[PDB]
Amino acid sequence: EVPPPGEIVRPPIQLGETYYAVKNKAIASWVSIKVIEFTESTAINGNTMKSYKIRYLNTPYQMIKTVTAKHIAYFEPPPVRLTIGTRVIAYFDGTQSAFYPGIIAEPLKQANRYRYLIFYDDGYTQYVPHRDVRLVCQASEKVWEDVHAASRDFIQKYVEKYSVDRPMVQCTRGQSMTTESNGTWLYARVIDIDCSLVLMQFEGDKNHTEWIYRGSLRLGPVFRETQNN
Amino acid sequence: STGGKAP
Repeated sequence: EVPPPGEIVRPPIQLGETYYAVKNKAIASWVSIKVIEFTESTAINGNTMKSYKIRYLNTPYQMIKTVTAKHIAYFEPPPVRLTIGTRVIAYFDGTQSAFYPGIIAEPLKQANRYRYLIFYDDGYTQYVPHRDVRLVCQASEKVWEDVHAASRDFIQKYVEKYSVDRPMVQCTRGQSMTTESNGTWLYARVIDIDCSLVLMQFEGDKNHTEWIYRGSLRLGPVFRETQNN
Repeated sequence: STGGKAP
């Protein structure tokens, strides 16, 4: 169902328990692990810095790594609904299917059919149900500081300078807009709409379609509306 | 594949 609001708790990581953690690259897939060793280091100043030795589960041979709590996520979905700015891993299926890091961009609500809007670290965006998210075991007070350097500045403006009155493009299927794709500003047509997302098809290829955030500066009209202030 | 969230 829709979990109720409440306290978003981060219990301490336990020895022998199952979690998710960064497989290799931090912005890539997070997979099943067992916490096999706990490391704690304390300096003359006071800061007690925690580390965790993890064993990757379901592997061809023993694979061990040392990571921080910022690179580990709980195995079960939270018992409460999550809010904007919450650091998560969200399950991407894509019609490779796996857990990738992101930020809750929208909470669960009627207006979005009780789905979280995810802004993945790699720049991808999708609507995911509550059951497909896991809370990251630790986060910075400034959550964009935990986000891959690629989407960092976008997350910072979105979260830190958050406004419900931010420019959002109003569109209908069949309209065309100038749309940015990997450095190039191309011609794109609205194919589908899903609440805060718009499905754009770039003029070059009909198989080149992408779900874009309607408030993204990758859409020319949004960029135009933002320049005029 | 993704073009990001910003230009």
